[PDB]
Amino acid sequence: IETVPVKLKPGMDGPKVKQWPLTEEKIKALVEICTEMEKEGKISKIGPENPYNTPVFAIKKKDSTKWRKLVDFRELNKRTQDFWEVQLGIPHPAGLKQKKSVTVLDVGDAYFSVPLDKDFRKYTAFTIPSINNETPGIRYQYNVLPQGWKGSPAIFQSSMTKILEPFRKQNPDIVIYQYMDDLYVGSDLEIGQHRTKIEELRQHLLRWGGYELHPDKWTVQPIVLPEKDSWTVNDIQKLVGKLNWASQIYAGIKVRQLSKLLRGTKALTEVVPLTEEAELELAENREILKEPVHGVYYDPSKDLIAEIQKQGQGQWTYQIYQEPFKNLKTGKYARMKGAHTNDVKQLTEAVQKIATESIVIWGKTPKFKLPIQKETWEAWWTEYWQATWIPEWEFVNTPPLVKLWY
Amino acid sequence: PISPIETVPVKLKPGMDGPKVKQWPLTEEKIKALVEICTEMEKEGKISKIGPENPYNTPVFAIKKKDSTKWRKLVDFRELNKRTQDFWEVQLGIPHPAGLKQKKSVTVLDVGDAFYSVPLDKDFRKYTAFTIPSINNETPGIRYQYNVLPMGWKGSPAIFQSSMTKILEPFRKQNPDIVIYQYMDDLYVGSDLEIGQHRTKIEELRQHLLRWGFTTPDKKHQKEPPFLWMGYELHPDKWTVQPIVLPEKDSWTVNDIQKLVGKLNWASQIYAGIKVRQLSKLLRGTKALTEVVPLTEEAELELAENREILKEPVHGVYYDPSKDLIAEIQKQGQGQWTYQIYQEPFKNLKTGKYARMKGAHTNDVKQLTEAVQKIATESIVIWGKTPKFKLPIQKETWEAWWTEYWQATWIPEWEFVNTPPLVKLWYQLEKEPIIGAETFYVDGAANRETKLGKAGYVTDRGRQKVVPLTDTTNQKTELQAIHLALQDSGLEVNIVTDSQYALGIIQAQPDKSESELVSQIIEQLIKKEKVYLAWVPAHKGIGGNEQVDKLVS
DNA sequence: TGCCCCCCCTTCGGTGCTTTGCACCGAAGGGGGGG
Ligand SMILES: Nc1ccn([C@@H]2CS[C@H](COP(=O)(O)OP(=O)(O)OP(=O)(O)O)O2)c(=O)n1
Ligand SMILES: OC[C@H]1O[C@@](CO)(O[C@H]2O[C@H](CO)[C@@H](O)[C@H](O)[C@H]2O)[C@@H](O)[C@@H]1O
Ligand SMILES: [Mg+2]
Repeated sequence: IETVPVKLKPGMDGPKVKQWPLTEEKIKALVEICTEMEKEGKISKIGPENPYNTPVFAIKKKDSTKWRKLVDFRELNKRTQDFWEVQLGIPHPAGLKQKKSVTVLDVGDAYFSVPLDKDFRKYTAFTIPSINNETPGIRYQYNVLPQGWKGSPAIFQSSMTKILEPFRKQNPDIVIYQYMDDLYVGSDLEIGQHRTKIEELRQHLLRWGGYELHPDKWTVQPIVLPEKDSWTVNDIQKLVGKLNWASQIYAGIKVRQLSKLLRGTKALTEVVPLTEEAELELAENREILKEPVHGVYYDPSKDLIAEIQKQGQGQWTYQIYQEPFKNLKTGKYARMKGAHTNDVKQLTEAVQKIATESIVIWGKTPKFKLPIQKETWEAWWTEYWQATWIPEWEFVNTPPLVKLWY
Repeated sequence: PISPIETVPVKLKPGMDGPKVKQWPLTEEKIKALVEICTEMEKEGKISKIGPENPYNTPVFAIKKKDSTKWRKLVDFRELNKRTQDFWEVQLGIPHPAGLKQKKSVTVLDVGDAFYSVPLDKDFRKYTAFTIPSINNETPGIRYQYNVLPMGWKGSPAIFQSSMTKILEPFRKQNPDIVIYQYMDDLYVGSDLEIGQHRTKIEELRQHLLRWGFTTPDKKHQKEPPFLWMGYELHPDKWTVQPIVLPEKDSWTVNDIQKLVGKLNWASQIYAGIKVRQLSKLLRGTKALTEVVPLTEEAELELAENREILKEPVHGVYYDPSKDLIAEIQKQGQGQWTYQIYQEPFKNLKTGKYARMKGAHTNDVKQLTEAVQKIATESIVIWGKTPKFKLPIQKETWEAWWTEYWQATWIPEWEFVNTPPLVKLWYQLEKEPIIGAETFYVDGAANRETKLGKAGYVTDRGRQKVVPLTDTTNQKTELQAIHLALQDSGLEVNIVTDSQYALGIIQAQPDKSESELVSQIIEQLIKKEKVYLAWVPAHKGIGGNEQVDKLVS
């Protein structure tokens, strides 16, 4: 078959990103995986005269118990030409977030039956390290549509439609969405009933070449205010600064008649009685925050942003937005790991969960603002990653002024 | 001889042509050195004569070699390197002897004439044009081009390395229980075969290299311990660094101190407890490498301590993969940490130190976490796994940090070890306001354009103060306002500020800072008994904050 | 009067913030070491 001509964006060069260190077991797996891929002509040994590189690592799903090679093509995807520009992109269906259950299938291997523009292959190089630098790195590049490259779903688009038409034909109320190497397949069938056409969809796929999500319990978590019999100056100061923040989000929240209960230079522990007109202000403000904000709509032409705060005892709050203070979703992630002993694992799992929700809902992952030092994240995150995609992220140091989201 | 391996295709960067540079003068001993090498290089096919049809040029020289009575030929390809395409370098790191296993039989070989045994892409050769001068009198020179990898060209190390990997790969696959450490042209070869079979494998590997054009001179074939390797000495059961000679000087320049610090950092991989904070402080704010710097008293002490450590002989041991790796860290003061990695007690694989200051404001618990991260990365590089940690911090201290600090943080499986000074939080902010403690409302403002400002407070007990400030900033006056509240309050205090900046720093429980002002605040926080610190928004007429904001103007 | 790699310590300059300095970060200068 014929390559599809592919280009970088104008005036950009290919990725040049250093390989990071890997454990013994990940290097062994990469050497087993790449050796076999070399033999099947999917990749080719290259040398140092190719000046491009992209980091490679491996993930092992606990249920699968087998390694999965993951090449971090984030840099390459940013520099690759848009395909919605050429109109080869994958439409998002609004029905997916409606379904009772959604299973994720890794279908990256179907990409390996389509060859890649020979002029583009050099941009796909990667380098396997060696323990104690016993040897120089070993380098490959792809001859086929790579896993993890945003061009592969787009180029393979015409084909997976043909592969899936009978299944969709036969199951009109199951909805299937392709995102990168993944198929998101949702339905309303009973919990163990849904699983079985999952397994049938598999056989139709294994006849050319995660764990059940449940969206209708992706509860939103709004801003709430404490309820008490008696209120300190400090309580009312904390209450006033929290509502003042929230008036950047909601309309007509007012502080004038809680703020003057604090007229005077008063002790933080003095108990100030609530006036009739402060009780009014507060129960009023309590419901403006009761239901969602009026005037906030998704824009597919703009990026999604996600913020997370650590709250403690295994809880993590998050907000997804595109314009500041216009949240499309606010949530609370709760760790179920067990011991409650690992912040980095909890955050890594929270990022996968949030990103998965954005895929199901809007069809793309958000750029994360992560509440962690860069070097703490980079020491550990790959040990807990289980997705075939990797979102954009950046690192922030923002103390809480208010505890808005508790 | 020249390898029959395929050449590596190489390109100039797009738009670029080749270099055009005149040659300079060299001594008579550095023309005979090269002509001996140059008509002999031509005899072996390494270079060929060119003339005026090729318009490119690049100058040439020679330098002495540690091996006495051999010279190293070099061409100054700085211009060509600029116009030559980028490479992805395959040397990702440096092997370390603590990552080696014990082996019954060991050999170390060098490949001779390494670069000159690898051919250069046909179409690129003409860009390597040069000229040989001959004293600069009565002859201009004759022109050659390289047919093999030139020393001084940007692509030569990578194309040699990659070529060597392709040549070795058949042999490694054939003998999987022979470890070959390949660094440039240097080959370490270990096995568990009796020395008989081992030497069979060796000369078999030597013959494989020779069919591909790579000699292994006997001069550099090491057969007996101790082997000289990568700057170390390999004994059967242990390894040493080759001797480290520190400068000793009556008068010191910046550049001398720079040399001294570098030697000590190199020593610190096996000599426990090395410190360089006070010697490196001398380098700050200087402005010439020949500037004489007098050692401070603290630097002399630190130098003398390091000198005592260096007089004592040390050795590392090799890696036993059937035992855990263990990493133990000690605190040295002024943001300095030293560590040891071992498997059996008092038998170090290696040592090291961590002493970077990350951030304007930090504490010992964060820096301990950074040391742990640096050790974890180094262990992955050398041994492919992370170690069990032994740390001088209590479980309670750590647990109070990751509950009170708002960023995700972690450290792996660790056991407390009592080696004072222990790492500890130096104060903790109260989660709730303190009954009976005075309430200070603080504020500071500066004038953007003037440099002038004020810091002050008012109090629920009627106390109030305003101090003038000169040559300051907005953020400084806010820090200053908190400084005064702490200075004038008792052992327990409640503080309300409108600076999220100041709250941000202090809520992170810093114990050191590059700021003298923040340092002064830290010493006051450490002397207090309880402190609650609260924020309110500015300019919303809030009781307390409004009155002090009123007062600062 | 050269090349490539790793490390540490210091300086400098670009980025973004409901900023007007400040904190962060990557690159580049010096040094060590390897070939
Ligand atoms: N100062 C240096 C040292 C080494 N090199 C490179 C790194 S590896 C390669 C080795 O060159 P050669 O083997 O031909 O000469 P050697 O000095 O090693 O002796 P022999 O091995 O006896 O042939 O030269 C360099 O470019 N600059
Ligand atoms: O974690 C950031 C760190 O990772 C690298 C890869 O080594 O960059 C990756 O992550 C970035 C943040 O989303 C992407 O912008 C980038 O394209 C991707 O390779 C480093 O470059 C970066 O320092
Ligand atoms: Mg040699």
